[PDB]
Amino acid sequence: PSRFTKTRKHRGHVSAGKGRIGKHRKHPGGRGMAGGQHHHRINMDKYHPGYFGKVGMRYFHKQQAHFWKPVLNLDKLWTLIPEDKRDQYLKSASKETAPVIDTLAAGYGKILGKGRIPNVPVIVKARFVSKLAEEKIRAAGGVVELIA
Amino acid sequence: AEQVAAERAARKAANKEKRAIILERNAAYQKEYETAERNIIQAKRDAKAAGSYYVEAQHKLVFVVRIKGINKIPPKPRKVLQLLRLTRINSGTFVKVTKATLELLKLIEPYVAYGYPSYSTIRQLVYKRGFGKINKQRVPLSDNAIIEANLGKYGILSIDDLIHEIITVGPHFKQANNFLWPFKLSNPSGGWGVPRKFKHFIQGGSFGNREEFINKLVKSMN
Amino acid sequence: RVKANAAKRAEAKAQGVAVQLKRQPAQPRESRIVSTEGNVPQTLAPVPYETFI
Amino acid sequence: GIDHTSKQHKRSGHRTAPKSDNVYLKLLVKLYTFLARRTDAPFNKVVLKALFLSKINRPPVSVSRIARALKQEGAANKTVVVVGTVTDDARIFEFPKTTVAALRFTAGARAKIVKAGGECITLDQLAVRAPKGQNTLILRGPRNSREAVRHFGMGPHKGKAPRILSTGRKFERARGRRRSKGFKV
Amino acid sequence: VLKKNPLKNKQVLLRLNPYAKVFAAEKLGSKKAEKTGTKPAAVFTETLKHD
Amino acid sequence: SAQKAPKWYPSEDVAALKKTRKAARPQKLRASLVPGTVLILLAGRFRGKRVVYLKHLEDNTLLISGPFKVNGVPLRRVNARYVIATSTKVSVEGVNVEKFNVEYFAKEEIKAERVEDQKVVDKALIAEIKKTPLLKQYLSASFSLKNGDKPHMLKF
RNA sequence: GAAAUUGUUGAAAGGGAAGGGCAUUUGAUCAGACA
RNA sequence: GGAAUACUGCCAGCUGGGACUGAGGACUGCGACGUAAGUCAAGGAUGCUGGCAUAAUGGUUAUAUGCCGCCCGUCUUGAAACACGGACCAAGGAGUCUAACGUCUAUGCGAGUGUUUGGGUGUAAAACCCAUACGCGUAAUGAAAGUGAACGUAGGUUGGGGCCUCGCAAGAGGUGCACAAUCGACCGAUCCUGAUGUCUUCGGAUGGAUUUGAGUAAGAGCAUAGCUGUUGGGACCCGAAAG
RNA sequence: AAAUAUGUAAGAAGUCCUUGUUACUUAAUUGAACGUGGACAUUUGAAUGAAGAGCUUUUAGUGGGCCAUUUUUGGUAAGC
RNA sequence: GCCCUGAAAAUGGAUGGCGCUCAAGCGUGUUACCUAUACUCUACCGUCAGGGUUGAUAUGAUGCCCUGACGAGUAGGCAGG
Ligand SMILES: [Mg+2]
Ligand SMILES: [Mg+2]
Ligand SMILES: [Mg+2]
Ligand SMILES: [Mg+2]
Ligand SMILES: [Mg+2]
Ligand SMILES: [Mg+2]
Ligand SMILES: [Mg+2]
Ligand SMILES: [Mg+2]
Ligand SMILES: [Mg+2]
Ligand SMILES: [Mg+2]
Ligand SMILES: [Mg+2]
Ligand SMILES: [Mg+2]
Ligand SMILES: [Mg+2]
Ligand SMILES: [Mg+2]
Ligand SMILES: [Mg+2]
Ligand SMILES: [Mg+2]
Ligand SMILES: [Mg+2]
Ligand SMILES: [Mg+2]
Ligand SMILES: [Mg+2]
Ligand SMILES: [Mg+2]
Ligand SMILES: [Mg+2]
Ligand SMILES: [Mg+2]
Ligand SMILES: [Mg+2]
Ligand SMILES: [Mg+2]
Ligand SMILES: [Mg+2]
Ligand SMILES: [Mg+2]
Ligand SMILES: [Mg+2]
Ligand SMILES: [Mg+2]
Ligand SMILES: [Mg+2]
Ligand SMILES: [Mg+2]
Ligand SMILES: [Mg+2]
Ligand SMILES: [Mg+2]
Ligand SMILES: [Mg+2]
Ligand SMILES: [Mg+2]
Ligand SMILES: [Mg+2]
Ligand SMILES: [Mg+2]
Ligand SMILES: [Mg+2]
Ligand SMILES: [Mg+2]
Ligand SMILES: [Mg+2]
Ligand SMILES: [Mg+2]
Ligand SMILES: [Mg+2]
Ligand SMILES: [Mg+2]
Ligand SMILES: [Mg+2]
Ligand SMILES: [Mg+2]
Ligand SMILES: [Mg+2]
Ligand SMILES: [Mg+2]
Ligand SMILES: [Mg+2]
Ligand SMILES: [Mg+2]
Ligand SMILES: [Mg+2]
Ligand SMILES: [Mg+2]
Ligand SMILES: [Mg+2]
Ligand SMILES: [Mg+2]
Ligand SMILES: [Mg+2]
Ligand SMILES: [Mg+2]
Ligand SMILES: [Mg+2]
Ligand SMILES: [Mg+2]
Ligand SMILES: [Mg+2]
Ligand SMILES: [Mg+2]
Ligand SMILES: [Mg+2]
Ligand SMILES: [Mg+2]
Ligand SMILES: [Mg+2]
Ligand SMILES: [Mg+2]
Ligand SMILES: [Mg+2]
Ligand SMILES: [Mg+2]
Ligand SMILES: [Mg+2]
Ligand SMILES: [Mg+2]
Ligand SMILES: [Mg+2]
Ligand SMILES: [Mg+2]
Ligand SMILES: [Mg+2]
Ligand SMILES: [Mg+2]
Ligand SMILES: [Mg+2]
Repeated sequence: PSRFTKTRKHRGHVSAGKGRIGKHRKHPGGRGMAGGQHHHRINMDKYHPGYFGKVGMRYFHKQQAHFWKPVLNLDKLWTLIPEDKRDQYLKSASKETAPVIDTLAAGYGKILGKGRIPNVPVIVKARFVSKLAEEKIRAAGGVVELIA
Repeated sequence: AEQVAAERAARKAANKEKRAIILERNAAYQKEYETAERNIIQAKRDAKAAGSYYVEAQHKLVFVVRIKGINKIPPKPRKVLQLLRLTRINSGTFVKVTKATLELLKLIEPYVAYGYPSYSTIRQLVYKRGFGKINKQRVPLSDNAIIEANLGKYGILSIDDLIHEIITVGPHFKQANNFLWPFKLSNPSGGWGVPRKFKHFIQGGSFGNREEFINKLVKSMN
Repeated sequence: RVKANAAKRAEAKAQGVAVQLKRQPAQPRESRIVSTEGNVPQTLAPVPYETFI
Repeated sequence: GIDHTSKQHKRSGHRTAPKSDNVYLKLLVKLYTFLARRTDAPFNKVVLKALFLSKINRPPVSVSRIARALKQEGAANKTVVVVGTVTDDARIFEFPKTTVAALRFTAGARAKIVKAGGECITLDQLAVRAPKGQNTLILRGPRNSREAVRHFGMGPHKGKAPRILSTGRKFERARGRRRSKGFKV
Repeated sequence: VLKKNPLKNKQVLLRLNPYAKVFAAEKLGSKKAEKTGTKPAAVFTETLKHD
Repeated sequence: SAQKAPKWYPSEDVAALKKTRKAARPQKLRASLVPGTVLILLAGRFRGKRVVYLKHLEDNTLLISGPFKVNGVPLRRVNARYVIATSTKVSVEGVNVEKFNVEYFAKEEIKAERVEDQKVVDKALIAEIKKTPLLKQYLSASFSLKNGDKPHMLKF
């Protein structure tokens, strides 16, 4: 609010904190992103390398959705089972009856391997896996089942 | 609860015990000092008798008074004045003379007055304007327990012990001397004795080594 | 100085200490008695102005 | 005059209270400055200051960072103390017993700790059980994990991440970022 | 609350330094030094009055 | 309310004084003030009057008298710092004086005893004054600074 | 029913401006505190 | 030959005149003097006496007198300037709001977070309640197709508050979060290597490299709010010649 | 070949003994680099000083300057 | 060495003025004396720092209490009002 504001505090001084010499004027270095390759270049390189020019291929009419594919790491993975049920599967880790986790149903497109699941067997249903995710999942006695 | 007198017993007897130690220590020093002077006197007299010249040891202690104000002072001497703790006009400190402080003294000759202080004026400096540095906080000397609490570790458990460490430039002159806040002196009472302060003592000015003539100045200032 | 400092430290300890091995600045001079024998003082005075040229 | 050797009237730089207005915070502080003035235990002095800290200088400690610390040699029965909030972590499956004293426990954190038959204690309860912080392990969280510090020290060859809104090819990835386009950083 | 100069103020003079009492008792500040009469070698005098 | 209300008031309890260390010791007078000595009064009702000094009262004042029959001044208190002590003395060795103290002048016209005391003290003084010619006349004439007189030079 | 600005009345100062600072004399005026 | 004196210096030698101050408010300290009882000038003034009790002292004011004092505001290296504005007075009169932001801070919740497009409900623009989505965050790296984070107690080394053990203590050892420095490992890109195999050209295991990334390495974010700062806007207020 | 000015050093991140690691390097277990284990504490390695030291973020104004001693260029000179 | 000549400009006029001649001038020496917002001691304000103090049954814990040092300021920053 205005009450807490330096302009209340500048009342009575001449230059409003803007200086007597340099003044406060309209648009000294130009407006907006003006000057980029000229009098504002030092700031642009440093702070914004990369800014001018092009890289890579244009893609006309790109539809994000095409590329929708959220990742989940083994890291979690057991999170996709509600906890009441989790402990029941954690202990009695087995074939014959291992949990089915539908990672697409949870809204994930790829399973990745960040790290360490307990030795319990999981049946993991997913669209994609990372070679490691599968290796690890298997060393616990589970499988990946590829869905769509 | 006893303590009433019961621990006022320890205290008073122990305090009594200390003044005893201080009493005999100050007797010692006074013998030490007066045979020290007498020896040098008979030195000179014996040397003349033999057809020779007794040349005294060079002074080991000087006493420096900043005689110059705080403006327009070149960097190099400015730093030295800081390190000697002379950061305002008329304040002074003691300095142990070695090659490595001579050269300090040299760099500041135009801003200071210094010389060889006598027992009398080290004594009256400390009795009157002597202040310890204690968790900073500049604290007046006024009671011997103040001294023993901060310099006891070095022997030195009284005000005349302190003086004794100073004048004889003892093994603990650094701790002892640093303990003393720089002395804040007044302007000389009967004045400077000269029309212009800022030339050397030798040219009818006030700055530089005036050797034993420092005692007259500092007394007039103290 | 190190290699030496180790030595006089051994030479002390082994003996029964009292070392002192920090360097120290030039100290002022001690007293001394200069004799006159063979060496009475020569008196000099300042010398007059002269030109050579 | 004095040829001053250092700035005059300089404030120490350190908080002295917290900036917070929370009564209960101020009460804990009432407690701990007492403890700090009268116990000569160093634990209390450290805790006093941490109570003053702003939210950034007290990152959350996760319950898994707690489990690690209890794995130190001779540390398992220590009561871990956190002057801040304690957060949950599904990445650890097996979480030990212990006693954690902290300012805040998230719902899932006290659950995990309590499900293992451990205990959540507030700082004043800690004070009473351990007036000198006996048998205590203080944990702090990662301060320089914050997104803000990514961008500190931006400049050529420093490798520090643009302040940028959109990202993608075609945002700040051409002249100055690759050898073939002017130069590289 | 008030610095008292010893130097003037016998009370604290004696509180600091207890030797002050015997120092003044035995005068000591006016000690008579032993009269000795050693005489300087001619050499010393000769070169004193030399031109 | 008109004004709010402080959240802290001063206590109205008054402290005791600290235990001060200030012995009253006797005022020793300057050597020139010896009973029998003639004083010049410098101020007061009797300013300029030359007068005989009798006793040092317990309140530091000086008991003097004219004598009354010479110059009109009675047994009376005078302050030692408003007085010039001359060098002329009458012996005061037959003048009683024991009676006279601070209470004798407790303020509380002239009581018959004062009238009477005055005469007993003055007849002795007059006896002594007669021994030195012109002293009475001296005692009955006022002192004044004359043109050219320099007190810092004059002997009194 | 403000101010600038004006009339009258009363008081004061004024040898080429006036106004201001520190200090006191003199005049006018007034609070407090005593019990 | 024997003294004196001057000069310089010393005394915790004695002593006179004058000026300014009297902060503090029970006691508590360090002492001094006494055979003692006690006393004191020893951690900041008390004792005694008088005058007035009021315009006396004091405040305010006008004037006089001593000394001193150039018009402010502005731009400027430099203004009292022979630089500009301002005869006088009232009243108006200039850093704002908004979109999106950086840092810092407070608060809620936390691997999440955000009820307010909307629905429900109402004492009706409020307050109260809520389903599905969505947004930011929880993954990175490539121009891309694409691939995608543990050799190891999630590593070694050095410093490291705190805690733990021994010790009366000083110290010694144990553990060491944050943070810092340094050497490695992990993921992507680049380059190299090219196993078992094959719809004989697909496949790309494995081990590597002064290369390279805004990465991993027991998460820190999301939201609301504030000061300051950023860009667009009439953009602190007033001002062109023009189009 | 000065004077003034100027780089580095004055220890625990040190010094010594023992002998592990490698694909580097040597004729060579030779060296080199990093280590394990062991020995010596504050006169532990000059002076003086230190209202402590280190570190992080963010942002204002500024980006006409002028003067004096000394050194000093152009100019006859200059309040250049 | 001092003094003198050499030595010419514009309104009347400046060792600051008056005036000063064994100086109140020039060179040098010796004392004393005058006086800055500086130095010394003290009170009071504020700023920074270091201590002490939750024990109720009375009133400010951002409080109270002790102690030390410090204070110029345009542009500008922040703070308490
Ligand atoms: Mg705003
Ligand atoms: Mg407001
Ligand atoms: Mg305001
Ligand atoms: Mg301001
Ligand atoms: Mg201001
Ligand atoms: Mg203002
Ligand atoms: Mg300003
Ligand atoms: Mg500004
Ligand atoms: Mg302006
Ligand atoms: Mg572009
Ligand atoms: Mg993850
Ligand atoms: Mg000069
Ligand atoms: Mg020194
Ligand atoms: Mg004198
Ligand atoms: Mg004198
Ligand atoms: Mg004088
Ligand atoms: Mg002169
Ligand atoms: Mg003096
Ligand atoms: Mg991250
Ligand atoms: Mg001769
Ligand atoms: Mg008493
Ligand atoms: Mg007396
Ligand atoms: Mg008559
Ligand atoms: Mg009307
Ligand atoms: Mg006026
Ligand atoms: Mg006035
Ligand atoms: Mg008082
Ligand atoms: Mg008082
Ligand atoms: Mg009245
Ligand atoms: Mg009256
Ligand atoms: Mg009037
Ligand atoms: Mg004037
Ligand atoms: Mg202007
Ligand atoms: Mg100009
Ligand atoms: Mg101006
Ligand atoms: Mg002009
Ligand atoms: Mg203009
Ligand atoms: Mg005009
Ligand atoms: Mg207005
Ligand atoms: Mg309702
Ligand atoms: Mg409605
Ligand atoms: Mg729906
Ligand atoms: Mg991608
Ligand atoms: Mg491929
Ligand atoms: Mg290593
Ligand atoms: Mg250790
Ligand atoms: Mg270790
Ligand atoms: Mg890689
Ligand atoms: Mg690349
Ligand atoms: Mg990124
Ligand atoms: Mg990102
Ligand atoms: Mg703008
Ligand atoms: Mg137009
Ligand atoms: Mg137009
Ligand atoms: Mg056009
Ligand atoms: Mg150097
Ligand atoms: Mg250097
Ligand atoms: Mg030091
Ligand atoms: Mg310090
Ligand atoms: Mg800046
Ligand atoms: Mg800048
Ligand atoms: Mg700039
Ligand atoms: Mg400019
Ligand atoms: Mg200059
Ligand atoms: Mg002339
Ligand atoms: Mg003159
Ligand atoms: Mg002369
Ligand atoms: Mg004279
Ligand atoms: Mg003053
Ligand atoms: Mg002062
Ligand atoms: Mg200021």
